[PDB]
Parts: sequence; C-alpha cells; structure tokens
Amino acid sequence: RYPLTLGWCF
Amino acid sequence: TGVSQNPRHKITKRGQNVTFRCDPISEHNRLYWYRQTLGQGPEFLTYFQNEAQLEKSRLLSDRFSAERPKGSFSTLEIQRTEQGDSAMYLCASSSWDTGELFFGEGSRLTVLEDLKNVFPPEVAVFEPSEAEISHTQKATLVCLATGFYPDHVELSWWVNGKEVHSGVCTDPQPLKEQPALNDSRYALSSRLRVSATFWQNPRNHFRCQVQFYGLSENDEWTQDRAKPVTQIVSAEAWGRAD
Amino acid sequence: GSHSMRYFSTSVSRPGRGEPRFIAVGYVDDTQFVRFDSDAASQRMEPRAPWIEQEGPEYWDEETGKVKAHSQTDRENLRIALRYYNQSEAGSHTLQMMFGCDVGSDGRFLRGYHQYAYDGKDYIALKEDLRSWTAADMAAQITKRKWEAAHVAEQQRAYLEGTCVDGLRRYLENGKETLQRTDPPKTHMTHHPISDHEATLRCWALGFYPAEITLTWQRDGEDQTQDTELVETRPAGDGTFQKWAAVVVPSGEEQRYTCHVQHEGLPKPLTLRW
Amino acid sequence: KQEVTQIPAALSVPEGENLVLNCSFTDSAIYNLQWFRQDPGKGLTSLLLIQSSQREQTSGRLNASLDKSSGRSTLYIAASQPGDSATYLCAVRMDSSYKLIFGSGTRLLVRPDIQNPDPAVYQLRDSKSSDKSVCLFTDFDSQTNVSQSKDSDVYITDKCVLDMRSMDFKSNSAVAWSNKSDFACANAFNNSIIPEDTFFPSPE
Amino acid sequence: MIQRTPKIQVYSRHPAENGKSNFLNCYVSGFHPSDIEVDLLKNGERIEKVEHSDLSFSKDWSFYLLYYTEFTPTEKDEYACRVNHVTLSQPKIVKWDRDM
Repeated sequence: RYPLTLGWCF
Repeated sequence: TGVSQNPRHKITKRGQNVTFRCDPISEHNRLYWYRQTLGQGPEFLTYFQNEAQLEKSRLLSDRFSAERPKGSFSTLEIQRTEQGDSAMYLCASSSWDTGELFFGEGSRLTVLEDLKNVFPPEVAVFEPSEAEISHTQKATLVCLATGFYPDHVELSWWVNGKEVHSGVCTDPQPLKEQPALNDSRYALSSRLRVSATFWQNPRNHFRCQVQFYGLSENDEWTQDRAKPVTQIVSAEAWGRAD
Repeated sequence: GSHSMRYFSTSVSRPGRGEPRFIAVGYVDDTQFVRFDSDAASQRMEPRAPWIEQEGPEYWDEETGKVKAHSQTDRENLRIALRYYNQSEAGSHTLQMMFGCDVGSDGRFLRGYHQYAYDGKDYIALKEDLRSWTAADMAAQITKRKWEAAHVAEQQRAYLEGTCVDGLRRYLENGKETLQRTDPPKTHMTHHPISDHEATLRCWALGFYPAEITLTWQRDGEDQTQDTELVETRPAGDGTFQKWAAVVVPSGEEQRYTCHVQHEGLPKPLTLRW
Repeated sequence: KQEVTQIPAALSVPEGENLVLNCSFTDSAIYNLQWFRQDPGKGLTSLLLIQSSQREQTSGRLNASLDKSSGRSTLYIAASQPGDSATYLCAVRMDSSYKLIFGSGTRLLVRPDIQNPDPAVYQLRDSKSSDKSVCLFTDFDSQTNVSQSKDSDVYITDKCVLDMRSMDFKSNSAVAWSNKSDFACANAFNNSIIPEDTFFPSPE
Repeated sequence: MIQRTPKIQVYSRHPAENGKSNFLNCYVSGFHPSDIEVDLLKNGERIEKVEHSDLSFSKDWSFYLLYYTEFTPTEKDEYACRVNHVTLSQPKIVKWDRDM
C-alpha cells in the first residue's frame, strides 16, 4: 500500500 | 496570503457557458475544487498536483472540466449551464508538508431559466425612535433591503465615510417576500446601534450600503424596465440634535 | 520468520526529450507484486504477482493515484536538486527512493526505511529511530533543516508503523500459499577434468526461495575462500533463485572436499561430496 | 465508503458554556483531519489540523482530539462567545488519496448573556420617506423566542445579536414590517410570547 | 556523478537438455546509470523476442535487470548476451556455458 508524499519536498 | 477566486458571484441564463478562476497560495503545490450547496458539506470535484489532474469525481461530469496549465492558477469551466449547477464553487490549496487545505471565498453560481425575474434591491434606513433614546440612552438604526432577486447581496454600514462593524447585526439569510411564489423576491434587514449622544450629533452621517450582484452590463436584455445590473444601492440618514 | 515490504522508485530526467521517466516497483520479501512506469500506455499501477490480483478496482484506482503523485513529487525534487547543486538543465540526472517496513513472525513492526539517492549517491535517509535524518552532503543538509523544522518525520513514521505494516500483513495472508512457502534448494555437483592433474568441482543450488543462501566449500574442513569461485545469487525467472560455488582440486582428491549448503527451507544443512 | 458524521447537527447554547462538537468517521484509515468554520454565505476558515500520529491539537480557546481506532474527533470550544456562532465542519483525508471528505457540519448558535434586559418594542421612521416605518423588538434576554407572524403580509426577521464592543454591551433584536393599514407596533409581535414587562412607548 | 559497470551473468532457467524448451537469461546488476541495452544472441544474431524485468535496485542504489527469452538448446547452437552501457568502450559479449 503506497504512502502519501506530503512532507517529501527537498 | 489567501486563496483568491473570481468572480465572487455569477448569475447566468440556462445554456450559457461559465468559467471560474482560482489563484492559490504561491508556495502551495496542490489545488482542489469543491462544490457546495446550502446546508451540505463541500463535495469533491477534482484536484491537481502542479499541472497534473490526479483525481476527479463523478460530479465532474462531461459539462465540467478543469485545468491548471502552468501549475499556479486553475480554471473551472461549465458548459451549457443548468439550474441544477447553481452552487458555491470552492477552490483550495494545500501546503507541501501538512497538506492543510486553505480555501478561497468561493464563486457562487446562480443559473436561471431566464433573466426576466432579476431585480436590484430598494434600500431604506429607518431612524432611531425617541422612546429608545429615553429608555436606554442608545439609538438603533434599521436598514431594509427589499424586492431583490436572486439573493446575492452584501450589506454594510458606513459612518462618516468609514465602514463600521461594532454595533452591527445583519440577518444571516434573506427572507422570501412571497414564499408561495416560485421566483419570490427577497428582503434583508440590518441594525446599527450607537449611543444616544452619537445619534444626537447632526454632524453624524449614516449610510446603509447594499452591493447587489446581478446582470453583467453585457447580458442580453429585451425588457423596457432598466437592466438589473450588478450595482450598489444605498440609503442614508443624519443625526438629529433634538 | 520476519518479512519486509519495499518500494523502489527511479526518476531519470531527459531534458529536451520530455518529462522525467518514473518507474516504481513494490516487493514483499523477494517477490515483486506491483509496478508503475510513466512511459507505459496504461498509466495505471499494474499487478505483478497472482495474489495481488485479488484486490478490487478501488485498490488500483487508489494505488495509481498515489504512485502518480510520487511521480510528480520526484519531478519537483529533481528540479530542486538542480538548484541546490547549481547544475545545468542540459544534463540527465537520477533520483531514487526506497521505503518500506519490516515485521516479525507475529506481525509486529520491526523496522522502517525512507531514503533517497541523487545520481547514485546517498542524499537523505530516515534514521532507524524514525525521528531523525541523515544528510549525506551540503545540499541534503538544506533539506534536513527544512524537514526538521516542519516535523516531517512524524507522519513518515506513522506510515511506516501504520499503513505499511497493515498492508504487509494483508499481503502476507492473501499470498500465504506462495509468500510464506519455503522452497529448499535442489542441489547437485558437476565435475570436469581441466588437466591430467586437476579438476573442477562445482556445487549447484537451484529452485530455492527466498534468495538468502550460503554455499561453502571446505577442504580437510578448512577455509577455501580465496580458492572458491562463487557467483552472485541470481533469479531463475520463475520466482526462484540459483547459485553455485566451484573449486579446482587435485585429481584423485575429490573426496577431501565438501560443499555446505545452508538455507531457510532446509531442516538441516546439506553436505555434498563427489 | 468513508462517511463523516456530525451529530448533533445544530446546537443552541448559552454564552460561556465550554462546548464539545462531535465528528465520527466509519473508516479508521485516515491520514489527517481538519476542522473548519463557515459563516453563512462565506467560504471556509481553517481552525485546526490533527495528524494521524497526534492525539490532540490546540489553538487559543479551541482544542481538538483524535481517536483513530474509535473513528472519532472532538472539537472543544472553551468559554464560548456569541462570535463563535457559525457552522463547524469536520473533514478527513484518507491514507488512500489526497482529497478531504467533509461532514455536513454542525450549526452552532451561542446565545448572548443579557445581564440587564430591557425588553421593548419601538417604531422607527424612514429617513427619506416617512410615513414609512418598521417595528423594532429589542433588549430582551436570550430566553425569548421570536415567532413568525400570524399574518402573511407581515415580515418578521429572527433575533440578531449586535455587540457594541467598546461599551461591552450586547443586545438581541427582531424587526417587523408591513405595507398594510391594520399593522401597528403595538400588535406586531402578538404571535410571540414576549416578556410581561415589555416597554411599549405611549401613543403619540 | 557515479558510474558503475554492470556485472553480467548468462544462464538458463533449467539445466539444459538438448531439444527441450527452456528459458535463456541475462542478469545484469550493480550498474549506474540505469540506461542500458541488453541483447540475447543466437549464433551471433540478435534475438527479437526478449523481455525484461521491471527496473529495480539494491541496497547500494545500483540497478539490476533480468532479460529473458524462451529457447530450445541444441548440441551446436551457441548463445550469448551483449551488454551496451556507458561504462564500456564496446559492448561486452558473454557466451552461455551450460554449466555456469
């Protein structure tokens, strides 16, 4: 089950 | 600062096309469109991450389409509007980290069968009674905006050229003047209360100002009565020394 | 035994030739179960193991939406990395990510992972405590300060300890007939004279799952590391793995050598002797 | 599949009460939850966000809790004020997508504490065109309910609370009017139960 | 900018038996960047129908791929893998040995 990407911004 | 939507209000005839615009918070990577009717929660339409439209619902039917061509601003277009499309169209953007949604002030759409029933308000200000002044040493002004359709108005009070908020109460919703009639026109009331001494200064100038959202100067109009365009209607009163 | 779920993504920029290519793959233990490829016609997350085909249409809609969001995120991150490293828009660059979780035999959280590499090198990684970041260079330190101030790790930890573990538990049960199966290696030896005084002994392990295995040659019971030819464990293509180890021995001394095979699927280790 | 529920859907409470507003959701697999307030005709104002790894969040007089496994969030409004009157909306983001799924909202009315009520009915005259007028029923305490007229040619708006901030004074009022001959302020609110001691100014 | 040369193995799925259908594999691993060409050859000529696994990578970030094709080994047919990568001046050609 894939995660959400909130918080993944360099 | 905030999310900006235009136009704030839009009235149209059935079958016309309409386009709303949203300018999100600058650093926000996601933008969402929602639709809301009175008494209900917002319902999801579509969202973008940058320029990519990653999810749409069934409510984004064929007549509805959105784009966000450069990231940044988004466009929601409705083809061949129907009365059932009437709603508040809400745009939001979300932060990169928490994904907290921040909403704009909405674009409220009203779709009508024809424009014949559109009317601006008449506005009257009613002056404080002497008996209130005797009883309370306060003075309430009342504003009535009447006979308008549809129900898109913004009422504000102005004292000596500045807008006031303290001492004001405006009805949350307009009332129907003829509840049994299908296209009943509306009325709205507001109060502004000041001290007796403030009312008693004839120097003081009070204005109830009602912004009406109606027809665009360009809309088709074939009736002899004056085109009921978006406009401000006001009534005023002066303090009285006695 | 313990189990793992992992996703591996690769984004490769190709300036002038369109937007970056994004490929993501998902594994449970050594078994791939899903893929996404931004260049593929379907534009869907796709099944790659028979037990995930059990999932209904909402699953595929959900996973497709989420993996496409990652595709966009890593597009954003490739652009930012260019700025941080002061690199031209001319060149092609690679951004990789790995994330996932480990669970024990009872299904309890063991460990979490969440890490990036830029152009084949460590960039930033979540530490084992799931509260802290390891930045590998000056650029990644900018990202680290950004993520620390925003307390990003807490929602990453939540996924690894929550959603990740629940998904893995679900997958393990739905695919238990194959994921929780053990296939021990089928073993044999080959023997080839190379001269009139020396011969090759090669010890084979085939059809085994999982991939982890040890093959060791011993002479008179002693160390043969420098003298052992050993290939990397390799996929057979049918879900199983292969490996071999070979020694060159004096002709007539074959009986002095033993090949030792250790694998999870064997009750006891095997000892092979020509 | 996810259903967000906000019950009770409407509240009327006395000012100063410490309030609880309820949110429940059928699917526990949420990423975060956000509370908003909405004033009639307007957009949404974000109040609090609670991440799935947090049990509570606070901002001024507002606290919110989250219990994921029980499928509940509670909004607490301490020392409630008339200015808190609004619709409060709960929304959840699922682990499986990025959109928010909204509840229908709880409409909250916080009634002002009218410390010294002066119930009275006044007649007010049009600034441009007297003999036109309206009837103002005002200064009654929040225990009074304003009924609709028995007559369909008479318009009566609901009670509105104004706040004269720098005087620290709040007051309730309802307005009644009618383009009709038999309509008098003396009779305007006769379909309401008004206080026995309501002041009616003497005949002119 | 990292560059890492591929490790290459060419082998069959099952022990070769002349006249029996089988699969021919080329496993390339430990390489960077990910752009690579891997061809399987029959008697020196490129096989058209070759598939490959989805791109993945190891703990150290280096990539791996399996390329494969159905084949029926015979006594005299020769098979090889040809690997084209930025790290190699010319493609690396590795012959299939039935016992490797």
